[PDB]
Amino acid sequence: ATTSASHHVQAIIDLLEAAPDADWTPTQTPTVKRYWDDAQSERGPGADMPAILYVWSPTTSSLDRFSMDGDVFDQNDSIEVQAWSFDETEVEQLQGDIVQILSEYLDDNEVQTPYSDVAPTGTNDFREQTPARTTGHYIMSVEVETRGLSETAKNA
Amino acid sequence: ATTSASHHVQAIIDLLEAAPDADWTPTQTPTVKRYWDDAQSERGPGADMPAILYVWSPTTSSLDRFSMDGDVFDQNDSIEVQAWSFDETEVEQLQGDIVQILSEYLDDNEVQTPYSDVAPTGTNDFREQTPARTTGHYIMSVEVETRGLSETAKNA
Amino acid sequence: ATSPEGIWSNSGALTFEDPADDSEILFAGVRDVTITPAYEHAELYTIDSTFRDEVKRYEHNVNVEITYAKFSLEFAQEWLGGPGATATASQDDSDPMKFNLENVTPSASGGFERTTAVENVVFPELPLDSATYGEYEEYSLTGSGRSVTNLADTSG
Amino acid sequence: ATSPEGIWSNSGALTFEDPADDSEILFAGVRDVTITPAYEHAELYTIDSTFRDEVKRYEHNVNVEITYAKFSLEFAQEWLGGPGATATASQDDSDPMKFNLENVTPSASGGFERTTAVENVVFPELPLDSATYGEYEEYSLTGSGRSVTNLADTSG
Amino acid sequence: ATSPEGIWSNSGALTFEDPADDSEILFAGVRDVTITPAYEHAELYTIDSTFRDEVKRYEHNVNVEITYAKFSLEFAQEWLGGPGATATASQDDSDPMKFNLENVTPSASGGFERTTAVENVVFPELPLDSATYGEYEEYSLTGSGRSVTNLADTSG
Amino acid sequence: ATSPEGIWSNSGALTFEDPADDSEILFAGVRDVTITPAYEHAELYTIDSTFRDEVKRYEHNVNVEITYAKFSLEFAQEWLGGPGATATASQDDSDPMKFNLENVTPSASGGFERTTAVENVVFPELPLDSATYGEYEEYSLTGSGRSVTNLADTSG
Amino acid sequence: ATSPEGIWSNSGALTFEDPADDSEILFAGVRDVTITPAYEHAELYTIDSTFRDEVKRYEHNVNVEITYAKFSLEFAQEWLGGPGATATASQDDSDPMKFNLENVTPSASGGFERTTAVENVVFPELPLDSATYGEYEEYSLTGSGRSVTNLADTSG
Amino acid sequence: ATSPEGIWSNSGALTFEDPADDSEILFAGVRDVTITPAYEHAELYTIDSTFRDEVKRYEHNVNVEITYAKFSLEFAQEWLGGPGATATASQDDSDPMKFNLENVTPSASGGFERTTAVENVVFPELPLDSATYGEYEEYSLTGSGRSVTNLADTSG
Amino acid sequence: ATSPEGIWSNSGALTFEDPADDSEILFAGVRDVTITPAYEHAELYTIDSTFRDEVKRYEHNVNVEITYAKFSLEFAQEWLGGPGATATASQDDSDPMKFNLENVTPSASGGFERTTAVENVVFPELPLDSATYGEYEEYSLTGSGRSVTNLADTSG
Amino acid sequence: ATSPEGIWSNSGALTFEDPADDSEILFAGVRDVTITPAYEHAELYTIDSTFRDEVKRYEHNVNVEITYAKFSLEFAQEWLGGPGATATASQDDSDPMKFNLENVTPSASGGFERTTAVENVVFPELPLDSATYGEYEEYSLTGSGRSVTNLADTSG
Repeated sequence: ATTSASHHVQAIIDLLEAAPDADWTPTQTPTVKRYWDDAQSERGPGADMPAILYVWSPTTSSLDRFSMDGDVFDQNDSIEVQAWSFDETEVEQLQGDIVQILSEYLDDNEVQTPYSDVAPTGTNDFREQTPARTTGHYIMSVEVETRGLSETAKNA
Repeated sequence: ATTSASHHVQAIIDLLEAAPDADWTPTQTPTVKRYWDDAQSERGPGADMPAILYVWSPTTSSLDRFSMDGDVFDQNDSIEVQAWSFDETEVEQLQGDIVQILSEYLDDNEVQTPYSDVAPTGTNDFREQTPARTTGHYIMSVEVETRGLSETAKNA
Repeated sequence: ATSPEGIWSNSGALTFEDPADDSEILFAGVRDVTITPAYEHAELYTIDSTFRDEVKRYEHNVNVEITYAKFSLEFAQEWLGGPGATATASQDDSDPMKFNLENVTPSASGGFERTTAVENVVFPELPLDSATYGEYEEYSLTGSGRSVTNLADTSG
Repeated sequence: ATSPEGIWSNSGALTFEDPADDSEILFAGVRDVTITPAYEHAELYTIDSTFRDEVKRYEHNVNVEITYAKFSLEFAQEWLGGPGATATASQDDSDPMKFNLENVTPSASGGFERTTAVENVVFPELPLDSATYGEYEEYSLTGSGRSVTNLADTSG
Repeated sequence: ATSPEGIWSNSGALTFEDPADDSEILFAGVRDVTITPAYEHAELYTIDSTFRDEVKRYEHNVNVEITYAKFSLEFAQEWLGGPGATATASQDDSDPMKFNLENVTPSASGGFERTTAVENVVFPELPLDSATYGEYEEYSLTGSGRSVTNLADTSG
Repeated sequence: ATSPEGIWSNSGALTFEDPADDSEILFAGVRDVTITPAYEHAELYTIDSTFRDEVKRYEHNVNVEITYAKFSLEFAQEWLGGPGATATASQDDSDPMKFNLENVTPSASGGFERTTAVENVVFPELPLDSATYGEYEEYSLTGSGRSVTNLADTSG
Repeated sequence: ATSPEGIWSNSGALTFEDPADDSEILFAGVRDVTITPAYEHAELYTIDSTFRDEVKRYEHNVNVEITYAKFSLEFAQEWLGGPGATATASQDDSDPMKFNLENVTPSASGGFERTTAVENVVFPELPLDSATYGEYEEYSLTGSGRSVTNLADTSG
Repeated sequence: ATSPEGIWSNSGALTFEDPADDSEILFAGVRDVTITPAYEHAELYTIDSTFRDEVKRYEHNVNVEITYAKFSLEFAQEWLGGPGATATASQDDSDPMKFNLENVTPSASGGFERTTAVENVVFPELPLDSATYGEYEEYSLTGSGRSVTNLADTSG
Repeated sequence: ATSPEGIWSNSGALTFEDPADDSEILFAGVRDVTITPAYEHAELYTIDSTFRDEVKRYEHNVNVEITYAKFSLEFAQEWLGGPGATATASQDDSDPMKFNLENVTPSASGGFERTTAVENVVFPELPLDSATYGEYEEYSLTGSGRSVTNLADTSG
Repeated sequence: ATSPEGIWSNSGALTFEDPADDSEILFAGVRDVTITPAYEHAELYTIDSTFRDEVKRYEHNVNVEITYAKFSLEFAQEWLGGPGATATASQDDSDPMKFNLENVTPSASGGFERTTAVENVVFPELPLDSATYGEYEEYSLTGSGRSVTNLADTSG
């Protein structure tokens, strides 16, 4: 229903973009991007623009055998979402928001999503890394896992 | 039947080359190569040419003892197939294609392949590595494993 | 008939009911749910033949076993109180509390929706406390239903 | 003669049939399958000798054990219904459902293909729900076939 | 009603009382605590139906099991002494020491506080020394309470 | 006498014979082989002494247990058929198939070569299928021989 | 009364004594020491009530399980010799050697000092040799004493 | 007195003797060796007291258990042959082979040398083949000695 | 003729009738039902021969014994009242209550339906209360019927 | 009429009364209770027929037997005393104490409440003491009532 994309990165982008404006804590809705939409020196928002979310798959998706039928793979998909802002409290609100938004869908039997399960499974803070002299991006992130049965065309 | 290849790398090349022009998602059938067929400065397709798949064996193949008789090895092999294109949608579609191509043969009895099992076991996305500022190849891959009973010389 | 399909566990909603009223008894937070109809089997053999002459079934019940992690004060006080009452202390009477129990579970693809219902489940023992330091409490139930009252596809 | 040979488990195609109409009962997604013809053995010893004097066999049965991961509604409604019927609830009657089981499996080399077939398999207990949080459901059967009706090479 | 809720084990406060004078017997440092009211169940079955015809309960007791790490001389000298007395050696008499046990535990959310209270707990065996080199001593109790005197929300 | 020495398991060659003809029954691909002569022991004690007065042996047999991984269609059809016949289906008769069994094993340094021979091994139960998904089938036998007919150094 | 407190195992000193003399029998090198007073419990139930009418204790003993790593030639020769003698061989007589046992253990903070004394400990079986290649020998004792003669705070 | 001391397992020298001619039977390659003199204990209790009134020992034996990795034809052909004979096949007679067993072991410091000797050890079962692919053979014995003929320090 | 066949006990329906009306008497819940027509036999022997000269029948009766677990007031009050009367207390009169009895059973494979009918069964004693702690009341009747009035296949 | 129903033994409520006063005699703690009205039957047979010609009742009594675990001084002292008197010693007189007896039980599903009453029960022997080691004293009575004075449904 809400996504039906062929790949997890676009699926999570479609879930984050589908979110109501009322379900973001800040004054304005963030902008959602594939991590490779932006060049590194441009990465993160500028001042007087809303915060930016970068989404990608950081590690290998598993394709486990489900049965002796060979009819589906138990597919486990890995994602990370980074929140970038100049506001050290906005990145924290975005982390809270992303965990909330993606805590819908948690056990879709492929209802909204093309998956059995989309879940936040961990979160990182990187605010310690932004140096204090220069204005610069604070960064925080959500780690997401995603599971489903994916067809094999073995049985025609 | 479809390969009779002497080694796993050539076997997976043969399986990908045996795919009908109907079973690829793009308009043009990709070109299949060994990773060592092209030098680095010219690896990946040029513009106005079909996308490229590079095949090689990235890690140690294992020869477990099958039984006390010593007549055969339980051979387990590993392969990576990387897809290179300038089109981020095309590498995604190629990854899905390689998975649903190499999911034929999932449980052969040395019928098509010379193996008991050829399986996609994982998938990698590397699109986040491509700098956005330049034109440049996106890369995605399928990791595929292969298992079979491989004859010894012991009993002549 | 309906194609067999895998099932994502968490999609299953379990509910307990008072058989006097069909009212719900609040219960939540399951981690395992095993429901297993059984009969005793008697096989006939005689000096005529080494093969079984006949087989027959008797002593029907349904094994119900549950692991869960949300404590229910209503469910416990029902189990103490026995049929048609609640109690804050052990009751010196001969009747166990009988629960109707229903589990509704969408298939992985939504291909069907299994509704299982069990009449007159009773539990020989009830954990009230199940503490381990540095963890949340987790509780195990074993019980026995009289029969399965429904096992049907309830999709559409 | 036919040379002894290894067997890749996944190559086996398992089916159940109704022994009345010879119709297939839909079942799928096995993970383990054990079929074991057995007899009770009785041994004669006497004061004449410390060695066994005679041995004889009686009570033939075939132990059938299956682990499976795709739920079949038809299989369960057959089991509930008993011979020549299907039901949506426990039946108060003495006849268990009897399934014919056939399993056909090529050699790893393709050098033979055993067909194993078992008459009048019955299951004392049937798992209806077998849910564990964060996993797909998995189910076990244990049952007794009357005898092996076929064990031969069906290749060629 | 009161909503079902998770429980953090460590929030629980456990105490033993002498049932004569309602004085506390000093005990501390638990690691696991299990309290399980039980009954024996008798099920009636007869030739006229394969389903259970009646079920009844008898032999109430409460299983109490405790793991603990702080030794108490008072608890042990009570257990040796038997009812209404303390002793520094085994007593040759037929009355075991009977403890009232009370465990008071908040919900993880603070939404309720279950008090569980058990009369006349007796322990068949008592660990006095339980040493293992390079560790602190740890002890286990198993015992039977007569009944639950209280199970209610004591919040507010 | 001959120096005791360690033994490399795989050096052992196991063979099965029809006792009617001394013809070989094709069997291969073992993983484990246990052959253990046994007797029951009766020890005599009386009021005159706390020490054993006598000890005696009776009920000789040889335990034979085998794990193996190459399926033999001949061996299975012999076990079905009983003495002096083969069958493709269970036989309704009282005689188990009796196998003569011999294991010949060179010592680690070639210092000796034991031949162990067991007469009239019978197996109460025979695995046919023994599937696990994503593995080759592995089979376990337990049986009992009447006596050891030979245990000697075969070397030179 | 004395505050309950944890105990560091190794601070416990264990000693054995000949009950004829109160002389020490040399023993050392314990790894585990479990001392557990026990009784058999008889609970009365009648048709009057589901609750226990009465409970009573009988058949007192103390379990004494010890694991140790220093072999004592005196302790073993006492156990052979029986009461009031030592022997270098099995004795054909009806009396087991009885050891008085005492364990003295300071509390973790020195808050108290447990002395536990057990009279007439006897051991049904004694390991003399307990070899494992590439380790020091380790010995397990199980025995039982008649009663606890002392359990007191020894401090000050 | 002699101070209790640790024992390095591998310093143990183990031997078997024929009790007729006092000749050694060749045995080697031990891995574990357990020697445990034991008695059955009978305890008297009566209505007079809850404490043990009397305890007595009877039915003495020595449990001997051995794990070993070097096969011996002499040991096996003695076990087959029975007292005062060797045989290359099972014997149909009632006398088990009786071995004297002696084990000698210095303490870790050389402060004593424990010599343990056991009369008339008998083994109910003997492993002849104990193969497992990719390993050397390992064998186990369990048997009963009549009594300990020696337990002393043989140093000096 | 009709083939012999097994009969499953639980398939039997037992009924009692008042021979004044052919009205049914409510009775239920059997567990055992034994019916045995019998005669006294007299054998003639004389000095002429060691073999039996003749044998003859007399004193026909049918032993009926039933165990059942559902109590019936109607059945008990008919037995109290005697022929053609129902009573709530012992009657001082000489006529016992005579019941007609019929038991109907399908054979295990439906080859026939055996109906046994017995006239004028009388029971010398009637268990009114048959209470045992922790069990349902189980009542055993023993009595003599006059004759078997029907024994036939009552199937289609 | 009223449907037959199970009865649960622990729902009994046996009471005794003095027939002189209708005063209750204190009695408690039953575990088994059998009440069986009976008559002697005489059957008539003659040369005319092998079947029974007549059957008649005589020598009516009610067998009462009770096993109980709480001793009663009143019950024993009434039995010693005889009718209308109480004694602390054996009385040398010919009149046995006659007890009226009543037992009441709800049926298992509450369909009826059976009351059984028996006049003039006498016990030929009374167990005063019934000590068995490690058990509560269990007492058995066997006696004969004159008649059943009542047997009815006493539910409202």
